[PDB]
Amino acid sequence: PITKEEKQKVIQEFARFPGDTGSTEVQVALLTLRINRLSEHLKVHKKDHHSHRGLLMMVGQRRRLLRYLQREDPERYRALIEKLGIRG
Amino acid sequence: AVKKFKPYTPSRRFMTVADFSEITKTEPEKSLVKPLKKTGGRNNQGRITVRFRGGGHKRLYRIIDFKRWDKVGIPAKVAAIEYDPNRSARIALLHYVDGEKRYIIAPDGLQVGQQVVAGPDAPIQVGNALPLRFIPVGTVVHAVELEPKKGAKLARAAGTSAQIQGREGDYVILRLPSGELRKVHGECYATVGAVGNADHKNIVLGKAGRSRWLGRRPHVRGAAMNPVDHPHGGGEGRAPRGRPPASPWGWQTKGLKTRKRRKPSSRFIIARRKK
RNA sequence: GAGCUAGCCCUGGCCAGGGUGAAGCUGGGGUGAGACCCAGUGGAGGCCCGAACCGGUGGGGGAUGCAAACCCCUCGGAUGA
RNA sequence: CCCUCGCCAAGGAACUCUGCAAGUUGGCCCCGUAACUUCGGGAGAAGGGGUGCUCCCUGGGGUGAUGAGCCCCGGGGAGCCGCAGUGAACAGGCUCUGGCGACUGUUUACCAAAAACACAGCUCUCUGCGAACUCGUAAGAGGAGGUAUAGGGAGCGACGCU
RNA sequence: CCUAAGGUAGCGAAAUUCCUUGUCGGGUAAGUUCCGACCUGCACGAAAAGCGUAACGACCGGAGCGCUGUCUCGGCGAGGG
RNA sequence: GCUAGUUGGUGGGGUAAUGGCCCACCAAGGCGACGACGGGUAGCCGGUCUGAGAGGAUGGCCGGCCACAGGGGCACUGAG
RNA sequence: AGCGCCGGCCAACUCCGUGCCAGCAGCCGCGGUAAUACGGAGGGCGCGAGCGUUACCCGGAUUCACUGGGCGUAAAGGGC
RNA sequence: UGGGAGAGGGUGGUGGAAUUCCCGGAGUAGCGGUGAAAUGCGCAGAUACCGGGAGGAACGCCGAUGGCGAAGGCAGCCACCUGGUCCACCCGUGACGCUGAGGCGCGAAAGCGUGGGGAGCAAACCGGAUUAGAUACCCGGGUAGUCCACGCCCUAAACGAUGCGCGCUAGGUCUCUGGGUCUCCUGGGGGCCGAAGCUAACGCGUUAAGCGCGCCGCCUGGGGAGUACGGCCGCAAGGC
RNA sequence: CCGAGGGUAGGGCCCGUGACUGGGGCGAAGUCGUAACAAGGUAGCUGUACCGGAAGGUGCGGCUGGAU
Ligand SMILES: [Mg+2]
Ligand SMILES: [Mg+2]
Ligand SMILES: [Mg+2]
Ligand SMILES: [Mg+2]
Ligand SMILES: [Mg+2]
Ligand SMILES: [Mg+2]
Ligand SMILES: [Mg+2]
Ligand SMILES: [Mg+2]
Ligand SMILES: [Mg+2]
Ligand SMILES: [Mg+2]
Ligand SMILES: [Mg+2]
Ligand SMILES: [Mg+2]
Ligand SMILES: [Mg+2]
Ligand SMILES: [Mg+2]
Ligand SMILES: [Mg+2]
Ligand SMILES: [Mg+2]
Ligand SMILES: [Mg+2]
Ligand SMILES: [Mg+2]
Ligand SMILES: [Mg+2]
Ligand SMILES: [Mg+2]
Ligand SMILES: [Mg+2]
Ligand SMILES: [Mg+2]
Ligand SMILES: [Mg+2]
Ligand SMILES: [Mg+2]
Ligand SMILES: [Mg+2]
Ligand SMILES: [Mg+2]
Ligand SMILES: [Mg+2]
Ligand SMILES: [Mg+2]
Ligand SMILES: [Mg+2]
Ligand SMILES: [Mg+2]
Ligand SMILES: [Mg+2]
Ligand SMILES: [Mg+2]
Ligand SMILES: [Mg+2]
Ligand SMILES: [Mg+2]
Ligand SMILES: [Mg+2]
Ligand SMILES: [Mg+2]
Ligand SMILES: [Mg+2]
Ligand SMILES: [Mg+2]
Ligand SMILES: [Mg+2]
Ligand SMILES: [Mg+2]
Ligand SMILES: [Mg+2]
Ligand SMILES: [Mg+2]
Ligand SMILES: [Mg+2]
Ligand SMILES: [Mg+2]
Ligand SMILES: [Mg+2]
Ligand SMILES: [Mg+2]
Ligand SMILES: [Mg+2]
Ligand SMILES: [Mg+2]
Ligand SMILES: [Mg+2]
Ligand SMILES: [Mg+2]
Ligand SMILES: [Mg+2]
Ligand SMILES: [Mg+2]
Ligand SMILES: [Mg+2]
Ligand SMILES: [Mg+2]
Ligand SMILES: [Mg+2]
Ligand SMILES: [Mg+2]
Ligand SMILES: [Mg+2]
Ligand SMILES: [Mg+2]
Ligand SMILES: [Mg+2]
Ligand SMILES: [Mg+2]
Ligand SMILES: [Mg+2]
Ligand SMILES: [Mg+2]
Ligand SMILES: [Mg+2]
Ligand SMILES: [Mg+2]
Ligand SMILES: [Mg+2]
Ligand SMILES: [Mg+2]
Ligand SMILES: [Mg+2]
Ligand SMILES: [Mg+2]
Ligand SMILES: [Mg+2]
Ligand SMILES: [Mg+2]
Ligand SMILES: [Mg+2]
Ligand SMILES: [Mg+2]
Ligand SMILES: [Mg+2]
Ligand SMILES: [Mg+2]
Ligand SMILES: [Mg+2]
Ligand SMILES: [Mg+2]
Ligand SMILES: [Mg+2]
Ligand SMILES: [Mg+2]
Ligand SMILES: [Mg+2]
Ligand SMILES: [Mg+2]
Ligand SMILES: [Mg+2]
Ligand SMILES: [Mg+2]
Ligand SMILES: [Mg+2]
Ligand SMILES: [Mg+2]
Ligand SMILES: [Mg+2]
Ligand SMILES: [Mg+2]
Ligand SMILES: [Mg+2]
Ligand SMILES: [Mg+2]
Ligand SMILES: [Mg+2]
Ligand SMILES: [Mg+2]
Ligand SMILES: [Mg+2]
Ligand SMILES: [Mg+2]
Ligand SMILES: [Mg+2]
Ligand SMILES: [Mg+2]
Ligand SMILES: [Mg+2]
Ligand SMILES: [Mg+2]
Ligand SMILES: [Mg+2]
Ligand SMILES: [Mg+2]
Ligand SMILES: [Mg+2]
Ligand SMILES: [Mg+2]
Ligand SMILES: [Mg+2]
Ligand SMILES: [Mg+2]
Ligand SMILES: [Mg+2]
Ligand SMILES: [Mg+2]
Ligand SMILES: [Mg+2]
Ligand SMILES: [Mg+2]
Ligand SMILES: [Mg+2]
Ligand SMILES: [Mg+2]
Ligand SMILES: [Mg+2]
Ligand SMILES: [Mg+2]
Ligand SMILES: [Mg+2]
Ligand SMILES: [Mg+2]
Ligand SMILES: [Mg+2]
Ligand SMILES: [Mg+2]
Ligand SMILES: [Mg+2]
Ligand SMILES: [Mg+2]
Ligand SMILES: [Mg+2]
Ligand SMILES: [Mg+2]
Ligand SMILES: [Mg+2]
Ligand SMILES: [Mg+2]
Ligand SMILES: [Mg+2]
Ligand SMILES: [Mg+2]
Ligand SMILES: [Mg+2]
Ligand SMILES: [Mg+2]
Ligand SMILES: [Mg+2]
Ligand SMILES: [Mg+2]
Ligand SMILES: [Mg+2]
Ligand SMILES: [Mg+2]
Ligand SMILES: [Mg+2]
Ligand SMILES: [Mg+2]
Ligand SMILES: [Mg+2]
Ligand SMILES: [Mg+2]
Ligand SMILES: [Mg+2]
Ligand SMILES: [Mg+2]
Ligand SMILES: [Mg+2]
Ligand SMILES: [Mg+2]
Ligand SMILES: [Mg+2]
Ligand SMILES: [Mg+2]
Ligand SMILES: [Mg+2]
Ligand SMILES: [Mg+2]
Ligand SMILES: [Mg+2]
Ligand SMILES: [Mg+2]
Ligand SMILES: [Mg+2]
Ligand SMILES: [Mg+2]
Ligand SMILES: [Mg+2]
Ligand SMILES: [Mg+2]
Ligand SMILES: [Mg+2]
Ligand SMILES: [Mg+2]
Ligand SMILES: [Mg+2]
Ligand SMILES: [Mg+2]
Ligand SMILES: [Mg+2]
Ligand SMILES: [Mg+2]
Ligand SMILES: [Mg+2]
Ligand SMILES: [Mg+2]
Ligand SMILES: [Mg+2]
Ligand SMILES: [Mg+2]
Ligand SMILES: [Mg+2]
Ligand SMILES: [Mg+2]
Ligand SMILES: [Mg+2]
Ligand SMILES: [Mg+2]
Ligand SMILES: [Mg+2]
Ligand SMILES: [Mg+2]
Ligand SMILES: [Mg+2]
Ligand SMILES: [Mg+2]
Ligand SMILES: [Mg+2]
Ligand SMILES: [Mg+2]
Ligand SMILES: [Mg+2]
Ligand SMILES: [Mg+2]
Ligand SMILES: [Mg+2]
Ligand SMILES: [Mg+2]
Ligand SMILES: [Mg+2]
Ligand SMILES: [Mg+2]
Ligand SMILES: [Mg+2]
Ligand SMILES: [Mg+2]
Ligand SMILES: [Mg+2]
Ligand SMILES: [Mg+2]
Ligand SMILES: [Mg+2]
Ligand SMILES: [Mg+2]
Ligand SMILES: [Mg+2]
Ligand SMILES: [Mg+2]
Ligand SMILES: [Mg+2]
Ligand SMILES: [Mg+2]
Ligand SMILES: [Mg+2]
Ligand SMILES: [Mg+2]
Ligand SMILES: [Mg+2]
Ligand SMILES: [Mg+2]
Ligand SMILES: [Mg+2]
Ligand SMILES: [Mg+2]
Ligand SMILES: [Mg+2]
Ligand SMILES: [Mg+2]
Ligand SMILES: [Mg+2]
Ligand SMILES: [Mg+2]
Ligand SMILES: [Mg+2]
Ligand SMILES: [Mg+2]
Ligand SMILES: [Mg+2]
Ligand SMILES: [Mg+2]
Ligand SMILES: [Mg+2]
Ligand SMILES: [Mg+2]
Ligand SMILES: [Mg+2]
Ligand SMILES: [Mg+2]
Ligand SMILES: [Mg+2]
Ligand SMILES: [Mg+2]
Ligand SMILES: [Mg+2]
Ligand SMILES: [Mg+2]
Ligand SMILES: [Mg+2]
Ligand SMILES: [Mg+2]
Ligand SMILES: [Mg+2]
Ligand SMILES: [Mg+2]
Ligand SMILES: [Mg+2]
Ligand SMILES: [Mg+2]
Ligand SMILES: [Mg+2]
Ligand SMILES: [Mg+2]
Ligand SMILES: [Mg+2]
Ligand SMILES: [Mg+2]
Ligand SMILES: [Mg+2]
Ligand SMILES: [Mg+2]
Ligand SMILES: [Mg+2]
Ligand SMILES: [Mg+2]
Ligand SMILES: [Mg+2]
Ligand SMILES: [Mg+2]
Ligand SMILES: [Mg+2]
Ligand SMILES: [Mg+2]
Ligand SMILES: [Mg+2]
Ligand SMILES: [Mg+2]
Ligand SMILES: [Mg+2]
Ligand SMILES: [Mg+2]
Ligand SMILES: [Mg+2]
Ligand SMILES: [Mg+2]
Ligand SMILES: [Mg+2]
Ligand SMILES: [Mg+2]
Ligand SMILES: [Mg+2]
Ligand SMILES: [Mg+2]
Ligand SMILES: [Mg+2]
Ligand SMILES: [Mg+2]
Ligand SMILES: [Mg+2]
Ligand SMILES: [Mg+2]
Ligand SMILES: [Mg+2]
Ligand SMILES: [Mg+2]
Ligand SMILES: [Mg+2]
Ligand SMILES: [Mg+2]
Ligand SMILES: [Mg+2]
Ligand SMILES: [Mg+2]
Ligand SMILES: [Mg+2]
Ligand SMILES: [Mg+2]
Ligand SMILES: [Mg+2]
Ligand SMILES: [Mg+2]
Ligand SMILES: [Mg+2]
Ligand SMILES: [Mg+2]
Ligand SMILES: [Mg+2]
Ligand SMILES: [Mg+2]
Ligand SMILES: [Mg+2]
Ligand SMILES: [Mg+2]
Ligand SMILES: [Mg+2]
Ligand SMILES: [Mg+2]
Ligand SMILES: [Mg+2]
Ligand SMILES: [Mg+2]
Ligand SMILES: [Mg+2]
Ligand SMILES: [Mg+2]
Ligand SMILES: [Mg+2]
Ligand SMILES: [Mg+2]
Ligand SMILES: [Mg+2]
Ligand SMILES: [Mg+2]
Ligand SMILES: [Mg+2]
Ligand SMILES: [Mg+2]
Ligand SMILES: [Mg+2]
Ligand SMILES: [Mg+2]
Ligand SMILES: [Mg+2]
Ligand SMILES: [Mg+2]
Ligand SMILES: [Mg+2]
Ligand SMILES: [Mg+2]
Ligand SMILES: [Mg+2]
Ligand SMILES: [Mg+2]
Ligand SMILES: [Mg+2]
Ligand SMILES: [Mg+2]
Ligand SMILES: [Mg+2]
Ligand SMILES: [Mg+2]
Repeated sequence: PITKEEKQKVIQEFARFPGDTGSTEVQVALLTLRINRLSEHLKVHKKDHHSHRGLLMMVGQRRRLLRYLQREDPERYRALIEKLGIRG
Repeated sequence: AVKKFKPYTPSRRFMTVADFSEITKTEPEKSLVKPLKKTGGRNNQGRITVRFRGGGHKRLYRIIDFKRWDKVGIPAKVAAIEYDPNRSARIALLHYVDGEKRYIIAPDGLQVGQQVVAGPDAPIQVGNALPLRFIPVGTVVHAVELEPKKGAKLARAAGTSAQIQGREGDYVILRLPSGELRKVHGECYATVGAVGNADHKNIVLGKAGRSRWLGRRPHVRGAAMNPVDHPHGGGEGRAPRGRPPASPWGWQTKGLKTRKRRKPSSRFIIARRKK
C-alpha cells in the first residue's frame, strides 16, 4: 500500500506549523495522495467498481475542504491546489 | 484491437484494418528478402490448377527461420517486429550475438529488446525453442516441427497454438490448432508461446476491392453456370441443387471424407478434429 | 493458331481541373482521471462533378453502308475490382 | 419526298405501349433546404436572389526591400446602358411513390447491361501437411516456400430481425 | 382417415392469383395499370433463405409540377440530297 | 432552450417628451428550471357568490381602467 | 291555487291495479299474484303564485390538508 | 498515531471431491427410471468394479439465528493491487455540516453483440407416461443459455414492501467483533422479548412504525393502464 | 424606402375524417377448459426469455405476501 514514511513526508510538507496534523492543507494533501494512487489502480482495474466508490468519496471529501479553504483564505487555496496541481 | 472506419463511403462502413501496433520497423532486412514469383494459380504446364487467383499486390518473400535447432545455445536479441505480407503472423527480427540475423514468426507477448535462445537447455519462456521432450506438459507452443529436423510445420498462422498434453515413449501428444490429438516425435522443435496477431481473424475485408488486393479473384458459383461447366449448372430460372451438392469435378462436397484411408500417419493420430 | 479475344505472369506508361473534407494532430472546454464536445490543422475514400482515356444507355441516321457493327445527339465509369 | 437544322398563334401530353423524341433546367457567388437515416448522408434536395460596364473609397496576400512596379484574393459607396449582363460557346429539369438488386463493379465482341454474374459478409463441409483439391501416363508442378486465424469445395449474398 | 411429418414466424390477387378488370379504399371528370387494404395463397414461406431496410441504379412500374411541334394540326424557313 | 433591431454603444430622425420608437455604422451582446420560448384559456379591478376562517369560484348588472368599431393598413385635421 | 313529495338518508301510509311486466331511481336499491319503492285513489308531509327539473359555482370534501392529510400490510420511499 | 475483524472489490495463480466422455483391464443380463410404468440404454457386451486420460463448472466439512458491502450482491486455497468500517489515545483543523431537483456511477437473473468455451444442467424442441384430454406437473432425450473477455441492456416481491441525518425516551436476553481492570464494564454490529408511547388492527418499540427538527422522493377510489400519443434511450428485446 | 395584402415555394403544430386493423370497457341468457383463492389438487407471486386454443406452461434468478 502507501507506507508510513511516505505519509509522514507529505504531512510535514504541508503542515502549517511544527506539529500540525489535521489542518486543511494536510487533509487535502493526504486525500490528494490517496486519490492519485487509487486513480492509477482503477486505470488497470477498470472493473473494481467498489473501490471506485471509495474514490468518489475521497474526491467528495477533498472538494468540500477546498471550498472551505477557498472560502476562508483564497491565498492558501490558490497556493495549495497549485502545489498539488489539482484544478481542471 | 482492429481499427474501424466511419461510414464515409459505402465500403468504409464495414472495412476494418489491423492496428499494426506491435510493428516497430517498416522495412525488411535486405539480406533476408527475395522475390516471391507470382503464379496466378498456374502450374508448370501453364494451366490453372487453383481457380480465381492472381492480381494481388507485389510482395517480397522474407526468409523465415523454421529450424532454430540450427543455432543451439546462441542467444539473440529481438531487434524488431515487422509486417510480413506472405503470412498472417507478424515476424520478429532476431539479432544473434553471433552477428547473424534471421526472422522468426512473432509469438504473442514477444518484446523488442528481449532475448531468446534455442536448445534443450533453453529456459521455458516465450520465444525460445526446444525439442518437445524438454517442454513441460501443459505448456502451449507453436511453430512445431512434424518430424525431427524437417522444419516447423504446425501452428504458424496468426493466433494459433498447440498444447502439449502428455508423453508416451519417444513421442509427445499435442493438441493441434484444429483440436486434433496427435503424437509428434519428442525431438521435434517447438517454440513456447502462441503465434501473435491473434486479432487477425476479426478483420472485415469490407469490399470486393480488398479481396483483389490479396490476389483472390471473384469465385463463381456452380449454380451460376451451365451443365458443360458444373454439376449445378443449368436449369430454367434459379434451381436448387437437384442432386447431392458437388464440386466442379463431380465429387460430393457436404461431408464426403477425403483423407486417404491407408495413410501411414493414421498410426500417429489419436483423435480426429473437433467441431 | 492466344499478332483477334479471355485469364494470368514480367516490365514500363497514363489519369486536365474543380468539389466534399474521415482518422490523426494541436489548442480550448470537460472530468478525480476519463468519455466526450468545439475550433484550427489535416487530406482519407472501389467519395462527388467533369476532359483525356475506358465505355456503349436511350433516340435518330445508316441498311448493294463511310463502315461485314459505322455516324450524330444523348448517356455510364473516370485513384480504381 | 428524305435527312440535319431554326421559328411558330391559342392550347399544353389532349400524342403514345411510354413525354419516345424534343423542350425546360443548366456555370459561379449568396440565401435556403423535408420525410427518412446505418448519422456518413439524403443534398446541387427542393426553392430563390445575384451576375455587365463606369467613377470614387478602401482591406489583406505574393514578388520586391519594409517602398514603387507587377501579380493574386477581397470589401464598401455612387452611377450608366440594353428586351436581355455565365448577353456568344461549353455546363443538371424537378418532386411524390412502389417492385427488384445492399452498395462501386461485371456480362451475351456484332439484337439482351438487367432483377442476371461478382461482391464484402453468413453457414455447411473437406483438409495434420509428401494436406485436401487441381493439371499430368509419369516425372514434375500448382496448392504454398502457405500450415486449421490456413487451404479446397458448396450454398446463401451489405445490414437489421429471424 | 391418412402420413416420415402435415407450413411455424413473417408475408400474400404478389417479378407468384387460374377464375380476375376479385372486393373495398385512395388518386382521376373517367384508372384492366399504380398505391393502401382484405385473404378460399388455382400454385408464398424461411440460406434454390423469409420479412424489412438508409444510400445507390443509363434497371422496371404509378402520379404530379415545370416545359414543350408529342399532339389538336399543321405552317414557313435553312442547308445536304 | 429563445434571440439579428436581437442586447449595448455613437450619431441622427421623430415626438409634447424618455426609449430600438425609427435609421446608419460600431461592439457581441440580451433572456431562460426564480420556467425564457411555444401552446391553450382569459379583458383586469372595486367587487360578487360561497365558506367557521383560511381558501375556493367568479368579474354580466353599477363604478374605474384597458381594447375594439365588418376584416386589415394608413395618415390628415386638431389642445386632444 | 297550484306544484313537489310520503321505502332509508328525509317530514309524510293505506286500499286497489300490476305481477322481474309496465315502470321507479340522487346513492343504497324497488318490481317474480298481500309492493308503505311501479300506476291510480283516499289520506298525509312540505312549500305557495309559485313548485319542481336540468345545468353550473362554493359548501359539506382535513377528498391537494397554509389553517388542516398521508406513504410496513390500505394508494404512497426513488433498486443503491 | 496505534491497532482489529470480515464470503467487501479487482487481477494473476493453484487444490481436491464428484459428474460426463475417451482409452486399457475384468465381468454378464440386465441397467435406468416411476406412485406404478414406458420411452431410452444394453449380448454390436450396458449396468456394477479397477487403472489411465481429457475437459468444463461449482466449491463438501468449517457454516451458524454467523460475517462484509450503499444496493445489486460476496464462500476451496495462495499472492499482489484496492474500498469501506470499528476501537483505543484524546494529539491536530475550527462548523469545514445535513440533505440533495438535475447530472454522473453502480445495478440479481434473463436477454443482446463479437469472440472463446461447453462437463453438468436445461427454455424452445422430440419422445414416454399421467389423464376424459394433458401443447403441463413426472420420466427419457435435447439446442440456446448457464461459464470467460470486452461492449450493451437497466429490469425485479432491486423487500425490512419501512429515504437519509441528528437529538431525545425502561429494561431483560442471545450473539459477532474491538478496548478495559477481563466479576463485569464500555464502544460498533446482528437477533429475540418487552417500559412509556404509537397503531385501524396486525404489530412496532434505543436496528421505532415512539417523541422532535432538517432535506429529498412519493400517494390522492377501482378498471381502462404502466396502455396510447409525444419525447429521450436501446443493435434488438424493450426501458424511462 | 417602408408598406396592407396578393403570388410562388418549403417547413411546423393542431383538429376533423379514412378502406382496414389492434386491443379495451360493458352486456350476457352461449362454447372450451379451470389459471387464482385450501398444500386450490404442480405452493404462490415475480423480472426476463422461449413456447402453447385459452386461461397458462417451462427455463434462469429473486420474494414469502407459502400449507404441512
Ligand atoms: Mg475516506
Ligand atoms: Mg473545487
Ligand atoms: Mg494489436
Ligand atoms: Mg471509429
Ligand atoms: Mg469500418
Ligand atoms: Mg475514419
Ligand atoms: Mg454502406
Ligand atoms: Mg491501422
Ligand atoms: Mg501488429
Ligand atoms: Mg518499403
Ligand atoms: Mg538481393
Ligand atoms: Mg548482393
Ligand atoms: Mg519464393
Ligand atoms: Mg511461387
Ligand atoms: Mg516452365
Ligand atoms: Mg509449357
Ligand atoms: Mg503448350
Ligand atoms: Mg481450384
Ligand atoms: Mg487461378
Ligand atoms: Mg504479417
Ligand atoms: Mg492481420
Ligand atoms: Mg471476416
Ligand atoms: Mg496482397
Ligand atoms: Mg474469398
Ligand atoms: Mg460467387
Ligand atoms: Mg446462366
Ligand atoms: Mg468447354
Ligand atoms: Mg460432354
Ligand atoms: Mg454434368
Ligand atoms: Mg441443377
Ligand atoms: Mg431446375
Ligand atoms: Mg439456372
Ligand atoms: Mg422455377
Ligand atoms: Mg439460369
Ligand atoms: Mg440460376
Ligand atoms: Mg439467379
Ligand atoms: Mg438445394
Ligand atoms: Mg432443380
Ligand atoms: Mg432433387
Ligand atoms: Mg477424390
Ligand atoms: Mg508424419
Ligand atoms: Mg493477350
Ligand atoms: Mg491481344
Ligand atoms: Mg512495372
Ligand atoms: Mg506501373
Ligand atoms: Mg498526356
Ligand atoms: Mg482518373
Ligand atoms: Mg480529380
Ligand atoms: Mg488532381
Ligand atoms: Mg482533383
Ligand atoms: Mg477544411
Ligand atoms: Mg498525423
Ligand atoms: Mg478534425
Ligand atoms: Mg480528396
Ligand atoms: Mg483544404
Ligand atoms: Mg469515384
Ligand atoms: Mg475521385
Ligand atoms: Mg465521381
Ligand atoms: Mg478494354
Ligand atoms: Mg480501345
Ligand atoms: Mg467498343
Ligand atoms: Mg464490354
Ligand atoms: Mg450508340
Ligand atoms: Mg433521346
Ligand atoms: Mg445506336
Ligand atoms: Mg432528329
Ligand atoms: Mg439504331
Ligand atoms: Mg434505324
Ligand atoms: Mg448492319
Ligand atoms: Mg459515333
Ligand atoms: Mg457522337
Ligand atoms: Mg455527358
Ligand atoms: Mg461524358
Ligand atoms: Mg451523372
Ligand atoms: Mg458513380
Ligand atoms: Mg464522373
Ligand atoms: Mg478525376
Ligand atoms: Mg471507382
Ligand atoms: Mg491497381
Ligand atoms: Mg451537319
Ligand atoms: Mg406553339
Ligand atoms: Mg406562346
Ligand atoms: Mg402542363
Ligand atoms: Mg402550362
Ligand atoms: Mg393518353
Ligand atoms: Mg389516344
Ligand atoms: Mg411513363
Ligand atoms: Mg427523354
Ligand atoms: Mg435545352
Ligand atoms: Mg448551358
Ligand atoms: Mg440538355
Ligand atoms: Mg418531404
Ligand atoms: Mg426516397
Ligand atoms: Mg442525419
Ligand atoms: Mg454514404
Ligand atoms: Mg439550385
Ligand atoms: Mg428526395
Ligand atoms: Mg438560380
Ligand atoms: Mg448590378
Ligand atoms: Mg466580360
Ligand atoms: Mg457594356
Ligand atoms: Mg517566383
Ligand atoms: Mg507590394
Ligand atoms: Mg438588371
Ligand atoms: Mg443563373
Ligand atoms: Mg443573348
Ligand atoms: Mg460548341
Ligand atoms: Mg447554340
Ligand atoms: Mg450537370
Ligand atoms: Mg424530361
Ligand atoms: Mg421520392
Ligand atoms: Mg422510381
Ligand atoms: Mg409491398
Ligand atoms: Mg405491382
Ligand atoms: Mg427487394
Ligand atoms: Mg446492382
Ligand atoms: Mg443485378
Ligand atoms: Mg439489404
Ligand atoms: Mg449484396
Ligand atoms: Mg434483401
Ligand atoms: Mg453491387
Ligand atoms: Mg467506379
Ligand atoms: Mg453500376
Ligand atoms: Mg450494375
Ligand atoms: Mg449475341
Ligand atoms: Mg450484344
Ligand atoms: Mg462471335
Ligand atoms: Mg457474331
Ligand atoms: Mg453475337
Ligand atoms: Mg442495341
Ligand atoms: Mg447487352
Ligand atoms: Mg448499367
Ligand atoms: Mg446493348
Ligand atoms: Mg441474385
Ligand atoms: Mg451475367
Ligand atoms: Mg448476383
Ligand atoms: Mg447474410
Ligand atoms: Mg463469424
Ligand atoms: Mg494427389
Ligand atoms: Mg487429371
Ligand atoms: Mg491422374
Ligand atoms: Mg514437385
Ligand atoms: Mg511442392
Ligand atoms: Mg508447391
Ligand atoms: Mg512453392
Ligand atoms: Mg496455405
Ligand atoms: Mg450473387
Ligand atoms: Mg443468389
Ligand atoms: Mg435498421
Ligand atoms: Mg401452403
Ligand atoms: Mg410447427
Ligand atoms: Mg391475395
Ligand atoms: Mg385488384
Ligand atoms: Mg409479395
Ligand atoms: Mg403462386
Ligand atoms: Mg392456369
Ligand atoms: Mg389475377
Ligand atoms: Mg389474368
Ligand atoms: Mg377494376
Ligand atoms: Mg373516387
Ligand atoms: Mg375510384
Ligand atoms: Mg378502384
Ligand atoms: Mg400501366
Ligand atoms: Mg404494365
Ligand atoms: Mg397492392
Ligand atoms: Mg378469396
Ligand atoms: Mg421462392
Ligand atoms: Mg441453388
Ligand atoms: Mg427466389
Ligand atoms: Mg431452402
Ligand atoms: Mg435473395
Ligand atoms: Mg420484400
Ligand atoms: Mg428499397
Ligand atoms: Mg445499379
Ligand atoms: Mg441500371
Ligand atoms: Mg407536365
Ligand atoms: Mg412536326
Ligand atoms: Mg418542309
Ligand atoms: Mg428559317
Ligand atoms: Mg425547307
Ligand atoms: Mg439545299
Ligand atoms: Mg432546302
Ligand atoms: Mg440617441
Ligand atoms: Mg399627439
Ligand atoms: Mg426594436
Ligand atoms: Mg442597421
Ligand atoms: Mg458586426
Ligand atoms: Mg412549472
Ligand atoms: Mg384564442
Ligand atoms: Mg376573449
Ligand atoms: Mg372547510
Ligand atoms: Mg374571468
Ligand atoms: Mg357573467
Ligand atoms: Mg362594467
Ligand atoms: Mg381591429
Ligand atoms: Mg376597422
Ligand atoms: Mg358586425
Ligand atoms: Mg373597415
Ligand atoms: Mg319535495
Ligand atoms: Mg317495503
Ligand atoms: Mg329534506
Ligand atoms: Mg319518516
Ligand atoms: Mg301489465
Ligand atoms: Mg315518482
Ligand atoms: Mg307476493
Ligand atoms: Mg296487491
Ligand atoms: Mg319514494
Ligand atoms: Mg305509490
Ligand atoms: Mg311572494
Ligand atoms: Mg361540490
Ligand atoms: Mg377544501
Ligand atoms: Mg399540512
Ligand atoms: Mg388520507
Ligand atoms: Mg417518512
Ligand atoms: Mg400495494
Ligand atoms: Mg429502499
Ligand atoms: Mg491508521
Ligand atoms: Mg470398457
Ligand atoms: Mg474409472
Ligand atoms: Mg451449510
Ligand atoms: Mg447473516
Ligand atoms: Mg451490515
Ligand atoms: Mg485535541
Ligand atoms: Mg485552536
Ligand atoms: Mg439523481
Ligand atoms: Mg444488470
Ligand atoms: Mg447473465
Ligand atoms: Mg444470458
Ligand atoms: Mg443471439
Ligand atoms: Mg452471449
Ligand atoms: Mg446477429
Ligand atoms: Mg457463442
Ligand atoms: Mg454440449
Ligand atoms: Mg412432450
Ligand atoms: Mg399421450
Ligand atoms: Mg386430444
Ligand atoms: Mg411431455
Ligand atoms: Mg426433462
Ligand atoms: Mg438430461
Ligand atoms: Mg434459440
Ligand atoms: Mg445465439
Ligand atoms: Mg435470441
Ligand atoms: Mg458482462
Ligand atoms: Mg434508475
Ligand atoms: Mg430477503
Ligand atoms: Mg436495509
Ligand atoms: Mg417498490
Ligand atoms: Mg431520498
Ligand atoms: Mg476483549
Ligand atoms: Mg462486548
Ligand atoms: Mg446491540
Ligand atoms: Mg418485538
Ligand atoms: Mg404498554
Ligand atoms: Mg404519528
Ligand atoms: Mg436511553
Ligand atoms: Mg434494547
Ligand atoms: Mg443499525
Ligand atoms: Mg406506521
Ligand atoms: Mg384509476
Ligand atoms: Mg412503456
Ligand atoms: Mg414494464
Ligand atoms: Mg413511442
Ligand atoms: Mg420505476
Ligand atoms: Mg410583405
Ligand atoms: Mg406576406
Ligand atoms: Mg393585392
Ligand atoms: Mg374494431
Ligand atoms: Mg399454477
Ligand atoms: Mg386449480
Ligand atoms: Mg396450483
Ligand atoms: Mg417465469
Ligand atoms: Mg402461438
Ligand atoms: Mg389448437
Ligand atoms: Mg412447455
Ligand atoms: Mg424458480
Ligand atoms: Mg434480492
